[PDB]
Amino acid sequence: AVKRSTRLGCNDCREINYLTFKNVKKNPEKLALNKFCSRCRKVVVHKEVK
Amino acid sequence: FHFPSQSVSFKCASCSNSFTIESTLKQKEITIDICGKCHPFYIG
Amino acid sequence: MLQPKRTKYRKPHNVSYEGKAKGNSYVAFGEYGLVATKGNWIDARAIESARIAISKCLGKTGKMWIRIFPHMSKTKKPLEVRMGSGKGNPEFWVAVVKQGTVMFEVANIPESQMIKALTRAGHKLPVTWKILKREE
Amino acid sequence: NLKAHYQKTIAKELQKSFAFSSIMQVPRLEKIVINMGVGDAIRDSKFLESALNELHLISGQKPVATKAKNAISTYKLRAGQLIGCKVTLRGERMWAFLEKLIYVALPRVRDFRGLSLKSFDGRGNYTIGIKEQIIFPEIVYDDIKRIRGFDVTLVTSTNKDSEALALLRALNLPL
Amino acid sequence: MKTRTEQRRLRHKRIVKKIRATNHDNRVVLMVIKSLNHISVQAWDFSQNIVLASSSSLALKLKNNAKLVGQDIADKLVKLKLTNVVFDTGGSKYHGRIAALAEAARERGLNF
RNA sequence: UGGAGGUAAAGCUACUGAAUGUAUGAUGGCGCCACCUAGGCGUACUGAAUACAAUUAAACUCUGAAUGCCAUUUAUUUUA
RNA sequence: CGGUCGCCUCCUAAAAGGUAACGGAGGCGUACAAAGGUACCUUCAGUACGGUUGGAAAUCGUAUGUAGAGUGUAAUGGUGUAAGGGUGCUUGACUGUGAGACAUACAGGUCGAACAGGUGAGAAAUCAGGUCAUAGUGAUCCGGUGGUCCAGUAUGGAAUGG
RNA sequence: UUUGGUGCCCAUGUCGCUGUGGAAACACCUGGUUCCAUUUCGAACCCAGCAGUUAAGCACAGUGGAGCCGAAUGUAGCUGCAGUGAGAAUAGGAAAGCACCAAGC
Ligand SMILES: [Mg+2]
Ligand SMILES: [Mg+2]
Ligand SMILES: [Mg+2]
Ligand SMILES: [Mg+2]
Ligand SMILES: [Mg+2]
Ligand SMILES: [Zn+2]
Repeated sequence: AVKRSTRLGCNDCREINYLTFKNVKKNPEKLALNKFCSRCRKVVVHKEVK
Repeated sequence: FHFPSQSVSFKCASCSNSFTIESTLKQKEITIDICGKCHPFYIG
Repeated sequence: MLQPKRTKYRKPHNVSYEGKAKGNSYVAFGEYGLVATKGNWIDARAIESARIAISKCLGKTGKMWIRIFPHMSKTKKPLEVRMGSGKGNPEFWVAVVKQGTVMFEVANIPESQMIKALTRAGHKLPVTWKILKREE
Repeated sequence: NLKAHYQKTIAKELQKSFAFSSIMQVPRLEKIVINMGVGDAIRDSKFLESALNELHLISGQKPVATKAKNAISTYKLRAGQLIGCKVTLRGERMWAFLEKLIYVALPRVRDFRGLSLKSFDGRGNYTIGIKEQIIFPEIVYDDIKRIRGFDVTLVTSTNKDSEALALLRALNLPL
Repeated sequence: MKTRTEQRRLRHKRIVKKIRATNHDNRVVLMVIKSLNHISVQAWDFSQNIVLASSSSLALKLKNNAKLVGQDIADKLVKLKLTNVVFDTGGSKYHGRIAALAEAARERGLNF
């Protein structure tokens, strides 16, 4: 297999909410989206977590 | 949004005439040797 | 030897000839034609033998039209081998001939000579032949 | 402006030349395009910028560069890597950049004798090719390391080519 | 190539296809047709394919800043107590005259 | 009674492969002269493309059933 | 000895669905922060005439053509104003759920109206719970990592568990 | 009833050829200074104006050219030798049809 997935975590409360897929070999940039966070109850910026 | 076009003139050198339409506006009323009524295929 | 230059799929389903001649029902180019009364498979080798018989007996005056063609291939498992474990290689091509297909037909040469040419042809083919003439 | 001469005389002239009784059955010149085909940008010779700048210089239209719609392995042009450039100029610009050729440029050609006997499409178009862009006045001696020509077209609003003959003759083109 | 009017009819077909596929309620669609000389409106009640009301410059008006074709049709529909429509720009763009019509239509008791 | 479907059969200038003939003949090959390159001559032949006639197909389809199937109506029967 | 061992598409498969063989052909063990979502605009490839570099074939305008083009990829199905190409804005490639069905031995898989929270695009209706669809993956145990309106072998903590 | 708009129908609705008409309307057209816009451009989108136009689009009459549709008989397959019935081929049709709305009628 290839372990291409990755995990997004909120920055205010630092939980590890979301899971997605990203191909490092092309876009080395760290993803920074903004999605719903269950603890914070609103759309917060999520950034990647190892 | 483009180069500063304008209504530039011209200057004939042999036909004793003139033209004025548009070009780069840094050289208004420019003279050229072979004029509008110069080339034999144009007249004759 | 008549043989398609190249085919898509090398090992197809065998075509049963038990019918009444879809297509090629009637003679279409010459005055006389050879018809079958029992459908069968005649390979390229038999078409070659029939063609050369007609040509040899036809002389340098007339024309012969072959209507059928060995479109379909056919396989043959190599000898002294158990069954299963694959499908055998293709060996020889064959033209399916339903009952009543005008397969050979001749032109531009006297009557009796054409009848004799056709009889000399149909003895190479397995199908029980018959003689038909063009309509009008 | 050359448009002045047209809207002053040509309508009546070609209306009487052919029995029409419809003031605008006369052919109307609709657009002019300019193309060069800058294919010496295999990967990056000067990346087309010289062509863009010079074509901007000649015409008030801002040039646009087309991307390849094909894939060709014979060269380094496959599925992208924009080549060439294109101007489609009209309005006052169409009439004026036209005469600016015929009254300035073509007398400055290497040899301007005659054409247009067989260059019609047969549906009301015409084309002119130039082997070098250095001839035209709206440029200085400095250019790209190579000097290329131009491809210009005259398309009108008629499909019968003899009408295009009539329109271009009424406008004093070198036949 | 195209005739600037068959093309507009095509854009209208696109829009009406989206509407006829999406309109789950029976909301009456409000079609506006823009002509170079003036403008007209008609309110097609789909699911029966009949027309409910209409308006135009030809209601003894002038050449179309004539949002008056909005107030009158708003009045005619609110007299039919529907007041929940969906707008249809024909093939036009929701801008200029069409916008001036639609805003007038909204501000007199419509809901769309 | 309404409906999905793409079989049997049929058909192939209605596409995909295969493929027969006659007419027009390109691509070419045999020669062939000039000319050293741009090329001409008739081609016993291979046949672009088209027309006319005629063909084949499990993995070909412009077309296309019957039986079978699904659900429903009506009559009768069975409490599975 | 050799070959194969799961998953996906066609044919065989007999016009519903299913249907075996060491039967006939082929693919996968993904790819894309845009090839997602939304508004707006736009719609083939090819051939013929016409044109400097430029050639069979680049590009340019013109017509012609009814798909032979495109559709990330195997085959099939579907799709020419679309589900294809370009642009602006974003991240719904959401959280918590789930009536009712499909196909199923079990496990599992698939589709999904509708409801609440808080969003994106848009004038608005509307659309959006990943892509045109079909593969792209592997139970349990054990152990580790992050959060915690759980317990803490008398009590308070902790270790250890949940 | 005719003109314009538009939905339903998907070619017996097309593709084309020859003519006729444009008061009201539909486009053309005239300008781009405004709102807005082009991979660039008032081409297009979008404004605001109708001097000229029946040329073109639009409509109407005629056109059996291609394309399209296609009866009956007979046949092939079927399902217990009768009913079922196609395909292809043919005579031949065919210059669309159904509604609602605004105008002058
Ligand atoms: Mg069959
Ligand atoms: Mg998409
Ligand atoms: Mg995709
Ligand atoms: Mg995908
Ligand atoms: Mg304790
Ligand atoms: Zn958070």
